[PDB]
Amino acid sequence: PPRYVIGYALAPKKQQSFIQPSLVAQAASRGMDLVPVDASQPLAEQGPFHLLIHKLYGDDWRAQLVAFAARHPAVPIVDPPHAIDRLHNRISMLQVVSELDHAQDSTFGIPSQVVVYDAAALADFGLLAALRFPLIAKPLVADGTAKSHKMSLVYHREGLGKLRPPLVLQEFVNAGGVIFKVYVVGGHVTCVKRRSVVPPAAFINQIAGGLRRALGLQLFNFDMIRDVRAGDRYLVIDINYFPGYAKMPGYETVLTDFFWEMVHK
Amino acid sequence: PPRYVIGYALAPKKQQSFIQPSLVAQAASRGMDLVPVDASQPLAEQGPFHLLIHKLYGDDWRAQLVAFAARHPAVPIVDPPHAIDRLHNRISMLQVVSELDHAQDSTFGIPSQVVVYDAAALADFGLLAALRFPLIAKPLVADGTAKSHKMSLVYHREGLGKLRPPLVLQEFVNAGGVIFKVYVVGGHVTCVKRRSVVPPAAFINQIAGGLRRALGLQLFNFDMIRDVRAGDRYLVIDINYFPGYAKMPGYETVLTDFFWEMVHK
Ligand SMILES: [Cl-]
Ligand SMILES: [Cl-]
Repeated sequence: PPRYVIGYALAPKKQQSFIQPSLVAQAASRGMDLVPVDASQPLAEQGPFHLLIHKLYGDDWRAQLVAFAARHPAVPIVDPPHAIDRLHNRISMLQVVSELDHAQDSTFGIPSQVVVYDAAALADFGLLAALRFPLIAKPLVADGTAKSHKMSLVYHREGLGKLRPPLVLQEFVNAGGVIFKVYVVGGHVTCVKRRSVVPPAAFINQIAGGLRRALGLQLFNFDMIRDVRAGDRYLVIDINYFPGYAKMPGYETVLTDFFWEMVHK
Repeated sequence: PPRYVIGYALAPKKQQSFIQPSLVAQAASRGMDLVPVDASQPLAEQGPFHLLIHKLYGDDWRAQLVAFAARHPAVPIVDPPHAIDRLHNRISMLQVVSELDHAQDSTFGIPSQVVVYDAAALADFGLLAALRFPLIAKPLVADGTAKSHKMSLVYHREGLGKLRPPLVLQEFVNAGGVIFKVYVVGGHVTCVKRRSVVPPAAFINQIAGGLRRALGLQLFNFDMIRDVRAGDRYLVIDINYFPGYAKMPGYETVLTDFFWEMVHK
């Protein structure tokens, strides 16, 4: 029978966490060879691939991925670098979340955001003094490789001024102090609690489904909070591409099942 | 001597305004043939081009532009669809403006912004009631083809609620009521007043230069206001790709000189 190459272009820290012996074995056992993409050697040179999965951020990388995609159209890229660019600026990410609102008993919003570009505005922008604390403060442009590119919590206006713009802030007072981190692989969903009353599974699936159509992304997760004013309403606060699946257990089986689905696309 | 094809892929309304007999003649007179890209026929089929200029918005168009760019690397695209995607969401546009702050007597900022994604937030988001009027209210995602995608002015909170989210708001009280619309072609700058004390020409050029490096765009304009609190400080409030050059007079000469510069790149 035939064998399926899965190319993988990942940062070393991500290789260590994601490409684990248990993944490599299960995949190999089902006829799927996870093959590392030489970073020191153009993609178009590198061996034939039945699927390309990557999490690299460059105009350089982007360029090779586009060559390849026109060179090899039938070969799925997970995910296509167009789709991934939408999540890089923390305002654009929520724009794509806003696209599907058709999805019952529960409701989903995006929280309103404030973007502060310069230290001059952080001090002087009047609107900031009408903000409730705490605040989720994220830097505006993200990736997964640059350290500073994960969310943080601000209680005093003093603490806010000690931050490095550009940044995006949202209010965190309506959240009740709880965050659910939903993980998505194609049409599969996995969900986890976290402290800093669990949404109906059919609601999470509706949203996960929505985000997937809208995002055009196979591999992402999303954070939602309950709006505790109503007891039934939920907000999507973050969307990160290709998160730490290696955290949820049995990820190997989910990801191998997904790879199989992808190489019979 | 040799002749230079300039392909042009533009919406009909833009063709009418931009591709004028005076442009076609001057360009032809200098050996440069402006040739319309058949919208009903893939780019890769269409005749050889020494330069491609376009202002079309599609995943469809984007796809053909990328084929071409890998197919024909030495052929300049004005502008490359990566560079153009940065300006499409009105928060991402200011992120790219924030990149160069090295550019004396005068200073340039980005104004802080508020993004409201859902009607639910427009009504309920507390921070909005701490906003000064008037407001510049733009819809979040823009282009140049969809009508609703140009800025507007809000005086009452009533008027704000009658708007269609998603949208981005900035404060307009520090502006003194004046807007300068700077037009840029490669390394050339042209500037115009507008009512709704003129920045030093060396300041506008510094910014225009900065925006151009940062934006990676040959064809854009930017709106700046004076921050009237100081009498010397200026804010970049909008950046639109491939604006209405056909408005500034002698645009034909600027654009033909630029085309010549581009086909000797
Ligand atoms: Cl992982
Ligand atoms: Cl025009």
